[PDB]
Amino acid sequence: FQQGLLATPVPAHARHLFFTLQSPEALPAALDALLPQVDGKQLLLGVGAPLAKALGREIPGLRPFPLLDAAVENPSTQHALWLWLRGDERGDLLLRTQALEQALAPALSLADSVDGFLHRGGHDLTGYEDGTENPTDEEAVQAAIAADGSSFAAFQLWKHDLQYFKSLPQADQDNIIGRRLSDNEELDDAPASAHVKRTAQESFEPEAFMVRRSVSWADQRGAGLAFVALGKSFEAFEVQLRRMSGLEDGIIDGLYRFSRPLTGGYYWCPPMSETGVDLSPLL
Amino acid sequence: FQQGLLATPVPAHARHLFFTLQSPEALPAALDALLPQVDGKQLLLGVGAPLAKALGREIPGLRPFPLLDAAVENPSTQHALWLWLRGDERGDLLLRTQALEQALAPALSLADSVDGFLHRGGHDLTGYEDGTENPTDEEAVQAAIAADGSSFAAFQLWKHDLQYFKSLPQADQDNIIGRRLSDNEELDDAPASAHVKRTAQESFEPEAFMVRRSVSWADQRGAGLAFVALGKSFEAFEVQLRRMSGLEDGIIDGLYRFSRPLTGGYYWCPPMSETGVDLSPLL
Amino acid sequence: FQQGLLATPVPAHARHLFFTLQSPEALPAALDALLPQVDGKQLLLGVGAPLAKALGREIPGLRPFPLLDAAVENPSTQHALWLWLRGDERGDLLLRTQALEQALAPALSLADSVDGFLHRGGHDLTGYEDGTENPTDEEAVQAAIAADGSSFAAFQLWKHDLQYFKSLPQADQDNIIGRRLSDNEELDDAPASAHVKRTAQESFEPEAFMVRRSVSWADQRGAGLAFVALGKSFEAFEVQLRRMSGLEDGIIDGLYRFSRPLTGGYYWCPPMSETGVDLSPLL
Amino acid sequence: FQQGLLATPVPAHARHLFFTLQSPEALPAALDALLPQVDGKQLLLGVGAPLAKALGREIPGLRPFPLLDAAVENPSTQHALWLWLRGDERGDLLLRTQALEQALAPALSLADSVDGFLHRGGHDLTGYEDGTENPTDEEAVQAAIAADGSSFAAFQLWKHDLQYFKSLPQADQDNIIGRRLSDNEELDDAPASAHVKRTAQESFEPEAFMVRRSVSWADQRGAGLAFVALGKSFEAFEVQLRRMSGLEDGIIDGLYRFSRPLTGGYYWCPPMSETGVDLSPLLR
Ligand code: HEM
Ligand code: HEM
Ligand code: HEM
Ligand code: HEM
Repeated sequence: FQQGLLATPVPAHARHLFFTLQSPEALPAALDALLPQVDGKQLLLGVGAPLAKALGREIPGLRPFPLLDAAVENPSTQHALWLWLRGDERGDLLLRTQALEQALAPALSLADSVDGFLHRGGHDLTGYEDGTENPTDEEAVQAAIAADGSSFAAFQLWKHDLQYFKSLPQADQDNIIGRRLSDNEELDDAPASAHVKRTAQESFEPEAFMVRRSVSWADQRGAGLAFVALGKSFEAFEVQLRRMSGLEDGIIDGLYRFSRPLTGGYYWCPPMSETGVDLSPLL
Repeated sequence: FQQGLLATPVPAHARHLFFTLQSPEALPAALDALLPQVDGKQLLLGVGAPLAKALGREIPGLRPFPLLDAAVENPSTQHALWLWLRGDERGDLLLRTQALEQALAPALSLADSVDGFLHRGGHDLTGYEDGTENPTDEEAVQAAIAADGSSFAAFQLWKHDLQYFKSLPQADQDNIIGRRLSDNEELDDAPASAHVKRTAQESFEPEAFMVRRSVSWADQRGAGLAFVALGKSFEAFEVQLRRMSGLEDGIIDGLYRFSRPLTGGYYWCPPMSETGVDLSPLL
Repeated sequence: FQQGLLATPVPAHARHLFFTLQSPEALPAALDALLPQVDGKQLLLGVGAPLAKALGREIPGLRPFPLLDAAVENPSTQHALWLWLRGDERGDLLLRTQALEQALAPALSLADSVDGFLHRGGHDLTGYEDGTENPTDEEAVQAAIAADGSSFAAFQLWKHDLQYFKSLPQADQDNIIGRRLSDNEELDDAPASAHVKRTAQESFEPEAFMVRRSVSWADQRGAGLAFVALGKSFEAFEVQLRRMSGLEDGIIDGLYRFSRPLTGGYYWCPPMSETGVDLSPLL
Repeated sequence: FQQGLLATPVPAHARHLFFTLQSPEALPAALDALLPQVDGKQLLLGVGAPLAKALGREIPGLRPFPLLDAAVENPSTQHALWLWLRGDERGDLLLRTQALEQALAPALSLADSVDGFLHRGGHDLTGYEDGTENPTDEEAVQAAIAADGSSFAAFQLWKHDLQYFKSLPQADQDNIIGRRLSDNEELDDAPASAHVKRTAQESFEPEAFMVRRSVSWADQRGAGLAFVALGKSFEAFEVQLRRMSGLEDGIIDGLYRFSRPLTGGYYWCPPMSETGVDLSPLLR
């Protein structure tokens, strides 16, 4: 039906690969080696708008990452293919990507990769628990999985300024997130710019529910959160990001005081059949 | 009334700085230290759409880097401020950026920087001369400078695959560029995908003339061309990139066979007064 | 009373920090904040030869990493202080280093750091199990712990060429290691250049036994093995490396066909008292 | 009969390459393509001790970068081969290195590279002029060129903390260098830890003269000085570094307050013959 992008216990490590279609004529050999490996559990697949446009196919609901003319920076770095590796072994995830690069040889070239890890049981490097208000069980299926079993994922690589965020008094940190670090209690007196106040899923006229599967990351670029939002469409994520960016009321999310996204991508996660991944509407 | 963006001898070195508005309340102290240094000759200034939106001001013609839903990737990495340092001394430009970072420290944080150099007298790292068909003297002023003396610049950091491009036969390299490497003579029988055929300035519905001030670059990200396009508006550059991306006729520029842009930005270069740079429209 | 550097189950992640003594006048304040944190289990401490020289103290058995005039490269990158972080949470080790850098900010500066992880249950990224012939229980204490509670540690960051090593036939890989990858069986007819043949602990005039606590690593520098050898002295490690380098018989270890060390350091791990780590001899 | 290691006008840019001998069996094919390109002016060659050790040859005066048991850190990062590219075009030097990697492909692999540039006319990024007391003309030949026309070069990649050093008062900066930044006047009352006082070439019982051809550098590792010291032997440089490290009198050079070396290498620059560079002592 769907890919296992909602599996309850999240593995300790993840690796997100992003490929650019450098040689579209050599695409058939790449798909012959990739598709038998896409089980939706240890290796998940996402199709970008450039890949659909290059093959002359239109995927309903698929479009590139939007362009927000706001006072904050939300870059659009749309790629052709997104590979999401999951597993408890960090080195195993590293060796699979090296094999995936060779198997995808001339058609697709690696444009970006993220060595992600689950901090604690699902906490940001700032210490705050993330995933408290994520839909669970069937309501996660209703909010993240479309009718045909497919999902629409948005990815953003947020870079944290941990030194500055920890320089603030604890009351300033809690007012930025909207939750108390000591006990994860929601602050009902937080300013409207608080992240929890900006992204309250029930505070939108169409309820902007979504399933978030974010993990932490750290390399030469710094450290932060690899944000992943899964939805039955992109409308949930996009209406949240527009309000965080101040495009609705003029109030900008407090996250931008210490963190900014480095990348931005929209990807269509194809449905699963009983005999593997179903990429038919494209293939 | 314009910044010296057309100076006849291009200095041997350039340095392009891109800043993110991290703390908008501390902007006045940043502007007090920055504006006395903007002479338009050794330090040029460009205003991004995020900076205009944060101050609640609308500059006619200023908008973020566009989002092209094409089969090739032209990322949109719009920042708030662009500082363009020019000079013959590479170390002098480096020490000036360190002073500029410290002086703009809390309001603006450095998001990206490019150590550019003029290869030979104005050649791309592939060996082809770039700037052959650039307008000069008064025709350059009409194509790059608006009525109020301001200019609208588009920036792209292209990453070259020099090993692959030099692996091609010399006839294939000339057909990708559209010009003969041996004598810079235009190949009149090159395919429609040739770069010169894609960007023929006289072949556009309104003549899409522009002044290009590109330089080479090389660091840990690789090597390529720091593309800078100056126009009286963004319509010249944008109609060129849309045709290069196959959005007009379906034919994609041959440059994408060996090079792809890593960044994309639109910036408004304010006019010059007799008493320094004129930012009044935005104060 | 030794530091817990021999605990049988190795945590999933490690972090090796290396500091240079930039400001000796601020050293006492740095030690006042650091030494209460050295428990020898989650945070272990190693003293380098430069630190002993700066305080005018001589530690018996402490000397810098040697200089091997061989046909292979074993660089000597001796630092003043070594901090060895252990834990199952990769992000916890990251946030600890940020706090350790700030607390040691003026006296000691971070010269190098390694984000290490235990691959599978203790395998190299090439797939071979490492630690098969490591002494255990009392034999580990006899080989790694001196008469006092102290130990002498050697550190090397080996960079692997996994693409080249995996390109070789499996029989060629096994002849380099000296063991069969399929079943970890020792090859009794492997060439003398095999690693196991070069480092056979029982083949030295005094038996050169040692406890190895190496982990894998991967960052912008590549990927490989963070080699850690603990001994009652440096004579065990040093006599192994000289034979691996061909300084004994002229035969060079097969490891240098696909791997090379990037760093090299000798560090004295002080004993533990009931009141924390015991730096008496150095005061 | 020597490589153009003393040419008076230094080109605006340099690129120092360092190679590791990964596959000795493909070394003859690598040397066949490299040696005809070494003219000693735009491309200079330096032989490391591992390369001589791999060929079973002993070069008199060639040894790895030394091991200094001092209170400061001078790492020894000895490589097999050193290629020193010089030229006024930064991009030309980049394209020649990519071709050199392919020409040296399986035998030698690039271990480290430095994109160097001549700051101002010969100034450090701190602003101080470097090369003031460098020997010139024939006295440079006497100090840097051996009898057989060969030279022994020492290389160090120093990383500067410009933010910290420039935060200090100018009197503190001048006391570290031993010279006044405002007019390059030598401070005759500077502390013994001053760099000029530590490295005073006439203050050694055998005069430790050497020709320095350093350039600035800046990349992801930071910024500083790519230090290159040329001598008729390594004894000049080595006795200077021992004093800077406090191994002679216990006084450490003030440079270590804001800068530290990241690499260290000894390289033998072979003489030039009528038919190019002369590696005979290595290739009979
Ligand atoms: C650096 C980036 C981010 C960080 C550190 C972060 C952190 C957090 C934390 C700690 C919570 C509270 C725990 C929870 O309910 O999950 C939260 C909630 C939430 N966040 Fe984020 N977040 C980030 C980015 C985003 C983005 C880009 C979006 C949407 C475009 C988003 C949407 C949400 C939503 C919908 C909730 C649940 C709010 C509710 O219904 O109570 N987050 N986030
Ligand atoms: C890797 C990136 C690029 C390279 C290597 C490159 C190189 C060149 C070269 C060698 C020429 C021929 C010499 C000349 O007439 O100037 C040329 C022409 C030109 N290019 Fe580019 N260019 C690049 C990107 C771009 C982009 C992104 C645009 C526009 C969006 C552009 C617009 C033009 C124009 C307008 C001309 C002049 C065509 C004419 O009127 O004859 N270039 N370029
Ligand atoms: C890239 C670097 C290295 C790798 C990948 C590596 C890997 C291995 C492997 C696979 C084994 C066989 C399994 C075992 O008995 O533990 C082994 C054994 C051993 N290694 Fe290493 N090793 C490396 C470096 C070194 C160095 C530099 C030394 C000493 C200077 C060393 C000392 C030993 C010893 C003493 C043994 C046990 C040999 C025996 O008694 O059978 N290793 N290593
Ligand atoms: C960060 C590293 C270094 C910097 C910034 C630096 C800079 C300078 C400066 C500004 C001078 C004075 C001007 C001149 O006479 O050229 C100087 C002199 C000198 N330096 Fe350095 N230098 C560095 C490293 C070294 C090292 C490592 C050595 C030797 C091991 C050395 C050897 C010398 C000598 C011999 C002199 C001439 C002293 C005299 O006779 O007056 N330098 N250097």
